Amino acid sequence: ALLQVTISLSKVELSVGESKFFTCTAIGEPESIDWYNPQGEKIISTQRVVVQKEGVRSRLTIYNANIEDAGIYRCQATDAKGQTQEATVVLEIYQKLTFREVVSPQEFKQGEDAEVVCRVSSSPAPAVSWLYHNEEVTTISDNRFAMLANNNLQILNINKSDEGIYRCEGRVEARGEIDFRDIIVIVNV
Ligand SMILES: *[C@@H]1O[C@H](CO)[C@@H](O)[C@H](O)[C@H]1NC(C)=O
Repeated sequence: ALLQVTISLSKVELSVGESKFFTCTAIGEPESIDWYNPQGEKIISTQRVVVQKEGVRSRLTIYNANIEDAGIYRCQATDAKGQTQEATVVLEIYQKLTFREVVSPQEFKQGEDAEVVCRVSSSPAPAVSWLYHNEEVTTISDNRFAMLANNNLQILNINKSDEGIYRCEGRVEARGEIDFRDIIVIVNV
């Protein structure tokens, strides 16, 4: 009685917090259509993770996704005799760029070794760059300046000429994702 079970998408990527749906189509005469999550459990509809069968189709909607929603889902149709067919879909879930507690301005006294703080996160880990504003926002090349392993900007023996606007830029190259925060750096003489 079951000709074919398929899901509209085979693979989908989404960020934590994003919502997505999938449609299972069971051509023929299914008696039941159920979904199983990556933990292997039969999905019982809730407010956040919803299943609805309508004719020979079943829709799974995942609202406000979290990392534990990631993995392979199965749609299993069953006919009246108890024979089953199934299809699968893969959900890949990542974390988009997120800046935390941005502080601006940040003040330093001339001569001290400054650390300009920037806190950005993502999965995979973000690639961070610091840039300096003039007419064009440009990448910094100066021997007193270095990005630290915690993504902050070290400025050795900070001078009044170092005062200005600094851009903390976060990138995830594999997605082409980019975001930034401009930080006013003040040097008290
Ligand atoms: C720091 O400020 C001084 C004072 O004007 C100036 O000579 C210069 O722009 C800065 N020194 C450098 C370039 O490191």
